[PDB]
Amino acid sequence: DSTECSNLLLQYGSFCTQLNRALTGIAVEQDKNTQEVFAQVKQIYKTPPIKDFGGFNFSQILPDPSKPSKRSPIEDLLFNKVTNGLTVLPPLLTDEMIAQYTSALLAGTITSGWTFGAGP
Amino acid sequence: DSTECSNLLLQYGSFCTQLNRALTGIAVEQDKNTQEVFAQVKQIYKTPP
Amino acid sequence: SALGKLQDVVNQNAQALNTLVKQLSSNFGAISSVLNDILSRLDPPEAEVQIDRLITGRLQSLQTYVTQQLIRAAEIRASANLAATKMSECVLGQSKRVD
Amino acid sequence: QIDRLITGRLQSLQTYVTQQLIRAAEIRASANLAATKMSECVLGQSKRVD
Amino acid sequence: QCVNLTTRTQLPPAYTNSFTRGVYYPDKVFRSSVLHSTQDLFLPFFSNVTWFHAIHKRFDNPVLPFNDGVYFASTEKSNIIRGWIFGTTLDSKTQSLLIVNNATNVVIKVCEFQFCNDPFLGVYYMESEFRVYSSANNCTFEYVSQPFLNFKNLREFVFKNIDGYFKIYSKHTPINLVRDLPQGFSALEPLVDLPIGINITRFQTLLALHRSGWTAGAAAYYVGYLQPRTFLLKYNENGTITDAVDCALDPLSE
Amino acid sequence: TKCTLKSFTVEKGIYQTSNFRVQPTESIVRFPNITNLCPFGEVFNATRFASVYAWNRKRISNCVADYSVLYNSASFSTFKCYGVSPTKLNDLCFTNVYADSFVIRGDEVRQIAPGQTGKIADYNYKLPDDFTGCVIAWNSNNLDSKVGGNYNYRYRLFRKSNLKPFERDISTEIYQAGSTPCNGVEGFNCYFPLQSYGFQPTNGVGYQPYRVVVLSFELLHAPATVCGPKKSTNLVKNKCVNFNFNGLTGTGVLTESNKKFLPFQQFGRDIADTTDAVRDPQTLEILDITPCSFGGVSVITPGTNTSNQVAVLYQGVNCTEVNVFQTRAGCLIGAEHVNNSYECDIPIGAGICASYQSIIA
Amino acid sequence: DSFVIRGDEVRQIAPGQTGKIADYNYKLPDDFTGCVIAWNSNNLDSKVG
Ligand SMILES: *[C@@H]1O[C@H](CO)[C@@H](O[C@@H]2O[C@H](CO)[C@@H](O)[C@H](O)[C@H]2NC(C)=O)[C@H](O)[C@H]1NC(C)=O
Ligand SMILES: *[C@@H]1O[C@H](CO)[C@@H](O[C@@H]2O[C@H](CO)[C@@H](O)[C@H](O)[C@H]2NC(C)=O)[C@H](O)[C@H]1NC(C)=O
Ligand SMILES: *[C@@H]1O[C@H](CO)[C@@H](O)[C@H](O)[C@H]1NC(C)=O
Ligand SMILES: *[C@@H]1O[C@H](CO)[C@@H](O)[C@H](O)[C@H]1NC(C)=O
Ligand SMILES: *[C@@H]1O[C@H](CO)[C@@H](O)[C@H](O)[C@H]1NC(C)=O
Ligand SMILES: *[C@@H]1O[C@H](CO)[C@@H](O)[C@H](O)[C@H]1NC(C)=O
Ligand SMILES: *[C@@H]1O[C@H](CO)[C@@H](O)[C@H](O)[C@H]1NC(C)=O
Ligand SMILES: *[C@@H]1O[C@H](CO)[C@@H](O)[C@H](O)[C@H]1NC(C)=O
Ligand SMILES: *[C@@H]1O[C@H](CO)[C@@H](O)[C@H](O)[C@H]1NC(C)=O
Repeated sequence: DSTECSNLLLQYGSFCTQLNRALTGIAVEQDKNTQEVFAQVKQIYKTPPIKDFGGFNFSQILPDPSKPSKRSPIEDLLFNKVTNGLTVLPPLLTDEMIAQYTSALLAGTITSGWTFGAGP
Repeated sequence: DSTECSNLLLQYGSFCTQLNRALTGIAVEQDKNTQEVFAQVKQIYKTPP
Repeated sequence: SALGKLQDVVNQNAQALNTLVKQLSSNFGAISSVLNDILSRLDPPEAEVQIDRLITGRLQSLQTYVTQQLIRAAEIRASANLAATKMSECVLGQSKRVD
Repeated sequence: QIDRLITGRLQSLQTYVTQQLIRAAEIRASANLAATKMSECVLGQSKRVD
Repeated sequence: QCVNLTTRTQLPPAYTNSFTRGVYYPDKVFRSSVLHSTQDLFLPFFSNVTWFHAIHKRFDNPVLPFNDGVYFASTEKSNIIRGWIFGTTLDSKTQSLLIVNNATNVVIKVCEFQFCNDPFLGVYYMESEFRVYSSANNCTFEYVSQPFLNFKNLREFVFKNIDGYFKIYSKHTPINLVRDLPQGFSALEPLVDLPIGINITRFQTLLALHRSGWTAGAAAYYVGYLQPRTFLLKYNENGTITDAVDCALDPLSE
Repeated sequence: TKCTLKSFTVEKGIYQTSNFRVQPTESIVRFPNITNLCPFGEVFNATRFASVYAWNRKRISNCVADYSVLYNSASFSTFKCYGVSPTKLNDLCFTNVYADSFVIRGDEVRQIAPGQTGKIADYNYKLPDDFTGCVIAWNSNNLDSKVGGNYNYRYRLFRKSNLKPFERDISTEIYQAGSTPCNGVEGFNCYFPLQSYGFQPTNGVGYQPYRVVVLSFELLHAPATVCGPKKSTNLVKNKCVNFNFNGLTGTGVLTESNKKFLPFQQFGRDIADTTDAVRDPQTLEILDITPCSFGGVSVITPGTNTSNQVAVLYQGVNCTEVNVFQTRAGCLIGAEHVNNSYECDIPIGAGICASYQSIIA
Repeated sequence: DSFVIRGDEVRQIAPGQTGKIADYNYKLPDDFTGCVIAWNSNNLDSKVG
């Protein structure tokens, strides 16, 4: 909050603009990375209510209805096992939406194989 | 070995720690690179005589 | 140690933030690291010099932090591109690429 | 005078560490490519052209 | 009034292990659930601490250096130890510090005391004997406070003199160990900060005689010297230091 | 946004434009309770004062000296301070205070000053030229004068040389004004140097007894312990104020704290060594110091070809400290929230996106 | 800017000086550009009385 410091800081030019621009580029780059990795399907596929897959069990990777977060047991375990002018911007995609994208990908690859990745 | 220089250098804080940590990260990264490239088999095979 | 890669990224980011905050406590050759103390204890002709020393030290620290942030951003971008490639080729199809 | 020498040498060391980090990133990319070639060309037959 | 004590028994002073004692709070800042690294005048872990006895006929009042700071431990029962003397020449030429704890209150005085060769207090079997100084001409600081105080009581004190401030740190511990220092950790709370502003290079322990000649009550004290070093202190959820690491003791702690 | 991007046309999207900080409103200066006052009752209100040859020197240490009580009194005729002003005495701090007390005549009050000449200055009480302190004098005809004559106050009338500063001469040796030896007997050319003051209640104001107390303030390399009373502003909570607690200053919002401090601890620090908890010195309560709500100001707009309507996002700032909608990303002003879900057009954050159809979020 | 001062006060006609005529008679800014000229005038600006 020092006015004199800011007045002296103005002598150095647009360093602050450069640093803010670089940080903004990194911040948008993280969201672009998340879009590139997870948002590869434009249809939200869902599994059938009856889990008859010929003996194959997918309970550990499909979302759990009992959990409020709508995550899989593996995803829940993964989330449990990971623990002055500075601000932290929230990610554009929240954890539940990323989990929803993974659920859509799992439903597509279980019910349709590789067909959904190449078309209908 | 100048003690006065080190005393003045301590005023600048943990720059030296950051530089050492970066170099240590590069040094372990080189070993990790060699491990990834060459150590792709866990059995040492030999040709027949 | 199964989830070391993500914990490593979280630790690196937190450590960088902690170092950047900690660098404010250094005076960088000035009499004090507190701007209020310099402004209240000295006349503006010498306070300008002390504030200038603090400004150049903090600016060097911030530029250094931004530089490693950009390098880590490049590394994470490469990892994310690899992850997107694995998502496209391993999940959405069957890959003949070995390993 | 010692402060001037310290800031000059510190700037030189920061420049060296920064360029070393950039070269380390380049070498890491090359090593990742080499590991990919080791997995796909040596440990199997690759259908990827060139 | 001064009295020579001529019934002492000649014996060399003993030595023992400091273990993990002598840690004090370095500042007045609350910290919770954190690990803080501080560089200050501390007592090294597992150091060689000098051991003095008071038993009957032992009466250990030697002349000891102060150096950068002094850690004073007391395995005490029945209240023999009463105070300390600080100074450079311990006479009227220079200015000296007096700390006493009589039957009522704790008195701190900074005066040019003409000290006796054997300063002491006395208990008759009530306190009716006080022979510490013969005169007090120039007094600059006075401070009257509350009483600070098998061996049953453990008294830890840390005396430091930096920038004209005399920092006294204290901790009182109930113990039941017969002869030596118990092995454990207890962080010393800061007791008082005094703006005495005097040069201190030598210190004296003040004891109390028991009269029924004289008899010395059973007591033992330990003197250790502080060195500038770094400690890693652990602060719990309640802000109390529960463990410490000497940064220069061994490679594991380093 | 046009000024920031240096263009008259702004494309559709979100642009970081400014920084929002809360301005401090009040100043809170809390120092410890004004207890343990210096014993000024035993100097000023003493039943008897000393003679000027044997002036009492009481040394005052380790307490709080409240000078406004003395300054605002109407009982003092002279309150002349040399080297320091009375207004800042109640703020400044000194290592020791020397209180010299004596009785002189009415006409001799002027001689208690640096650079003066007279019987009192040369032979009784000498002040240095580089003196820092205050000279306080008041009439004491009521107490120090009796109908028979009060001769309980002696002064030194003759000495061979002038006194040094802050010197006391209590010698009763016969002054030798002549070449002949006195031999200890008061005869011719040999006089006793101590002479009594005649104090009657019917005397003039230049001959009436005046009690003089001189306070000497010195600064030595030792830490200064005789400080003035530190005026404490009332505590204001839940607002972004400038706090000064026991010399630790800053700006923050002071709220109630559940942290139980130990009795010797005053301030609180986090991992990053920033002060986030403090103990109020006046009342022993714990206060959390939350930093004032600062954030980025971003302008959400479509293209200027389409519309000129804009919305503002205050990042990481709750809506109550600034079409109002609260998001996890921050407070959004100017965009109406709808319950329908569409594809993301302008990214806001935390799953929230904005579009133009008015601007909806 | 023309004036007459003492002999010891010529050091106070400068940027960044602490002094008496600097504060209450004539103040120079910190970013002052120009020249200060001083010369003795005891023969002209002084009288025996
Ligand atoms: C699929 O796998 C899940 C989990 O491995 C099975 O759920 C278990 O069912 C048994 C018996 O009903 C319980 O004792 C376990 O505690 C269950 N595990 C969990 C994690 O809940 C499930 O039965 C399997 N089969 C089907 C058809 O879903
Ligand atoms: C107690 O013993 C000490 C040490 O023997 C005495 O101190 C000495 O006093 C004599 C006086 O004749 C001095 O000449 C010595 O120089 C002193 N010794 C030192 C080391 O200073 C002390 O006087 C004795 N106490 C009494 C009351 O006699
Ligand atoms: C302590 O010091 C004494 C002599 O100074 C020595 O004999 C003894 O062995 C030392 N003890 C330790 C544990 O170092
Ligand atoms: C303890 O010392 C103080 C100060 O010298 C004195 O006022 C008090 O009476 C003493 N008490 C006893 C029991 O001697
Ligand atoms: C100390 O005391 C002596 C005699 O008691 C006196 O002459 C001397 O001036 C005093 N010094 C100080 C600093 O008070
Ligand atoms: C303190 O006393 C010692 C021994 O008398 C002396 O060497 C040292 O210079 C003194 N220090 C000060 C600051 O007076
Ligand atoms: C901290 O204090 C709480 C009560 O306030 C107590 O329950 C807890 O056991 C304490 N923790 C430690 C480590 O002493
Ligand atoms: C001394 O007496 C006067 C007269 O009653 C009174 O006003 C004052 O408060 C007393 N105390 C001091 C410290 O002056
Ligand atoms: C400070 O004084 C006030 C009254 O002026 C009192 O209510 C409060 O308890 C005191 N605080 C302390 C810590 O003594």
